[PDB]
Amino acid sequence: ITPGTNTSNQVAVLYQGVNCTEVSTGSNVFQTRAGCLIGAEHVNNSYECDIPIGAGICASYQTSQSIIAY
Amino acid sequence: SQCVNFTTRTQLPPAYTNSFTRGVYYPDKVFRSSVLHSTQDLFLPFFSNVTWFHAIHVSGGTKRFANPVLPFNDGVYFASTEKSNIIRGWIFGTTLDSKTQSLLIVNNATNVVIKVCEFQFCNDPFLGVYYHKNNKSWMESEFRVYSSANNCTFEYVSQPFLMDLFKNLREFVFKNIDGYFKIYSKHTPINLVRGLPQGFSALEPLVDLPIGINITRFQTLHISYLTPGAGAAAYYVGYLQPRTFLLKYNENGTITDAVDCALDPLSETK
Amino acid sequence: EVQLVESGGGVVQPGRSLRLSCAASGFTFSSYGMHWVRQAPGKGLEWVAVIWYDGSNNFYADSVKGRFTISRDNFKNTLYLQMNSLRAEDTAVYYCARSYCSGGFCFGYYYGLDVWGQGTTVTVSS
Amino acid sequence: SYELTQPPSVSVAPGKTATITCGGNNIGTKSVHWYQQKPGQAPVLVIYYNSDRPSGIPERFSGSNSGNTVTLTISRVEAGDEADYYCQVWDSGSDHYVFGTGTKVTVV
Ligand SMILES: *[C@@H]1O[C@H](CO)[C@@H](O)[C@H](O)[C@H]1NC(C)=O
Ligand SMILES: *[C@@H]1O[C@H](CO)[C@@H](O)[C@H](O)[C@H]1NC(C)=O
Ligand SMILES: *[C@@H]1O[C@H](CO)[C@@H](O)[C@H](O)[C@H]1NC(C)=O
Ligand SMILES: *[C@@H]1O[C@H](CO)[C@@H](O)[C@H](O)[C@H]1NC(C)=O
Ligand SMILES: *[C@@H]1O[C@H](CO)[C@@H](O)[C@H](O)[C@H]1NC(C)=O
Ligand SMILES: *[C@@H]1O[C@H](CO)[C@@H](O)[C@H](O)[C@H]1NC(C)=O
Repeated sequence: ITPGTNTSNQVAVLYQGVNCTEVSTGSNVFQTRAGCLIGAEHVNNSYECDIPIGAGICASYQTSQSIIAY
Repeated sequence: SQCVNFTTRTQLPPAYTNSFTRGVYYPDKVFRSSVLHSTQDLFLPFFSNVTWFHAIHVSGGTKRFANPVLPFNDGVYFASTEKSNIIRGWIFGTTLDSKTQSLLIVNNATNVVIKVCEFQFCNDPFLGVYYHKNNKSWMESEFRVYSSANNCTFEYVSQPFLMDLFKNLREFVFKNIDGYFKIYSKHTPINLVRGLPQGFSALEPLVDLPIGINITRFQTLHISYLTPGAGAAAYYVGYLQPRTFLLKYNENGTITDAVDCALDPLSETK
Repeated sequence: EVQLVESGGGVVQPGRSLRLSCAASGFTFSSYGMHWVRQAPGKGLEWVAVIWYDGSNNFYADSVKGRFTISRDNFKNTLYLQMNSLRAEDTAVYYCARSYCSGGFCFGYYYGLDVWGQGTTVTVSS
Repeated sequence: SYELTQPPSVSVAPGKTATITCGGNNIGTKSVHWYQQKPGQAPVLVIYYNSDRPSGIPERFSGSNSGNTVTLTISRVEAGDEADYYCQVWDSGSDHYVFGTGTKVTVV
């Protein structure tokens, strides 16, 4: 999961259909129904889907900007 | 010849820096214009650990600082930052004694010499110059690198020239594959005062020699300025790895930029 | 008081040996490389051997290689020359001389033999 | 071995100058020293580093080394300058200090 390289070089990684224990590995782990998401800060707010991750989970790049999952 | 002996032998501690994005070279000699081309070869990975040392070329004062023997691994990116040409060459081999063949690439003032022989190298390979006051010029007159050289398998002497005895950055890539020792080189005038400069510069193919020997270690050769009686040269070593690189050729064929695919997920997506 | 005093010369038959000496005083002996230069009667100067300031390096002449040995004692300020298998062509006056060593190097680009000894006579005759 | 050539004899009138030629192979790349030896005593360094005089040698002596032309020069020649003169180099190509053949300088 990446915004445009024109925007940033920071990226998040999705391991599809795996548990967040068999897994580079930053301190932003988050277990989605689609797998394990690493490098995205889970957010309790709800916005429009920007980058689809799956199971209703999407990712954006927002503010000190960072990749957030919601 | 006859090796010069030094009673006090020491070597400066190694230091560490980062490769930034240097070491890129042209894998093939194919003219490519305004295109992205992908190739898997022995490349210096971006932001790779680099070990750097100093080549002390003056004594001012009876301590001999010796260059260390470094591993070769799968190939080496060797860079030098100096004003005058202090770094003169290297020796490559496995045992670096008379038991095995050894490659010697040296650059004396006249021409470049490349010889593959059963060398019995000196403990302290020496290249010495003295200043000719009546001619206002430096003349190198000491060359004591090996005590014996028998059963040679390679020799090459380039045409004579006159080497001049604002820093200069001289980059080389050495790759020992399929009996060929391939060397790529690049020279740029750098303005930095300390450390390896950050930037991108594609190394062009210098020459590939069919030496057909095994190389696991190497050592650097420098020049010694004999004075009657502080700005020493600095060299940097990184190691190549089998990597897939995406090179960008402009309209004239120059590699303007590169992407290390396996560096990070962003580069993998690229 | 800078002076060099040779000794040990003598008259000898071919095959025999002889050890020459050169006592130095008045200067820093361990800062100079020491030479031997012989002069056959009526003939020119011939360089014999050199030893560097700390005795770590020594170079010999082709005519004496394998028969002559040079050495120095730095806590006694003395230069030595061991001469074995002497021949009639070794007959000469033997001089010792100093030359300044730059910084661990006694090649002889910047300095020459600035101080010579009186000499010692060696004759080899049957 | 490495050869150092000198003319065997040079004659000069008092007050004039004498030039002594040291002949060497690539001697323009070497550092030549000169020694004066009057009959009966040890030689004396008169020129080192091609052109430098020791502290006591008078300024009449001088050396050059330019264009494969190494030369000892003695202006205002006196009778006391009658001696043998040798050039000397360090030849790293053979690990030998080489002395020239010598030049006898008699004052006419
Ligand atoms: C990058 O995005 C900016 C908008 O912030 C745009 O002006 C620029 O043209 C974009 N870069 C490229 C190469 O299109
Ligand atoms: C992940 O593993 C833990 C312990 O191994 C388990 O309790 C949990 O149910 C697992 N979750 C998923 C989604 O596999
Ligand atoms: C989101 O809200 C839950 C409670 O509904 C809370 O436990 C959790 O820590 C919150 N997460 C963040 C990132 O605020
Ligand atoms: C470079 O190597 C040193 C030890 O050789 C290590 O401590 C350091 O973390 C390395 N740097 C990187 C970026 O891995
Ligand atoms: C060179 O090789 C030959 C045989 O190939 C061997 O007899 C000889 O001893 C070798 N040279 C030396 C110095 O050992
Ligand atoms: C190619 O070389 C020409 C020569 O002047 C230059 O004008 C042009 O900018 C170069 N191409 C690139 C991509 O720099």
